[PDB]
Amino acid sequence: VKKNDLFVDVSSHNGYDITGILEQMGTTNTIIKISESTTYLNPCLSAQVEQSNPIGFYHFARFGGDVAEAEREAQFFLDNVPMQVKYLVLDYQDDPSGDAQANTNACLRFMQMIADAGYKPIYYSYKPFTHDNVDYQQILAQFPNSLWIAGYGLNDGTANFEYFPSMDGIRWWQYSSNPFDKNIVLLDDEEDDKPKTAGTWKQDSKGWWFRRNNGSFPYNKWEKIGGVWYYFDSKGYCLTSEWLKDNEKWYYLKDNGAMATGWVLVGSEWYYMDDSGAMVTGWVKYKNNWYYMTNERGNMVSNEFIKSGKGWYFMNTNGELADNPSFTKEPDGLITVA
Repeated sequence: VKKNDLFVDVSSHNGYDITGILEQMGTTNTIIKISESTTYLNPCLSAQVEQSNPIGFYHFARFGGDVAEAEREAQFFLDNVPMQVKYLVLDYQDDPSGDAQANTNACLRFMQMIADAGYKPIYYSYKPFTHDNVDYQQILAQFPNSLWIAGYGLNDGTANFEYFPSMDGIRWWQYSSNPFDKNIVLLDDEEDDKPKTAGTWKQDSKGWWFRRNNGSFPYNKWEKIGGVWYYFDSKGYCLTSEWLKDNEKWYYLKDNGAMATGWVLVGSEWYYMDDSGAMVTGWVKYKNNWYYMTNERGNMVSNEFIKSGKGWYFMNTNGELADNPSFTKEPDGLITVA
């Protein structure tokens, strides 16, 4: 998954049919509960897996500050993972011991067992619980960017960045439980596959071209090189800092030639590209600010509305803000956080 992707988490609380909540959310990405303690299994696991695309599984911790109990819980969890996924989650939100270091050590032992078994461990909780009951900096020191943090705000079912939990190392954010658990991704998945560059980049007077191993070079085409998409013009030079229209969609090649995905700064304006590089039009939010972007006839426009107080103010061409808010009721557009 990538920045701003969505996923839902489920347990027996969601039943044997989750197709409705997946349709409502607009994704099949799930993290599904397997286990709790050393004896309880979510009986909906098989049904929930069949109906979705799991990106991970979770375990509801009951071990408190007991490291030996933590090892047993982790093994029970591991023994019941039904399919390969990148992530296994430690859900630590109840029954803490009175000793925060013991709780931390137990969580680290659990997460280490996950890592040793060949998965990426994740620590899930909410902010005040973590602050009172563990030392999360010790968790991050052993497992970087491993947090999945819940913070729902007013819990109205949308992601409201004003209530974004402020913690280091957050990978995912559970932004609502209304009416089911909703999540948004803050960091792309780590890529542990070092891409290969099948040739050598050459710079001449005109620009950069790519000499493939066979001595040829890409021209009039997209080509992926060392994991990154580039577009090469008719003479074999990769485009840099340029808009490109391909099959009725708009792409932006960055100053280093790489195809932009996600938010990209073009001059002084912000545009948003999906994960396939294609520009997204209409309303898109970044953190607290709203943008209405269009590309009618290749006229690229990014209308910026800066939040201040309970209003959003249009920023004019001179960088000047309206005296009074343009709107106070937010548009129902695409919400991003990274």
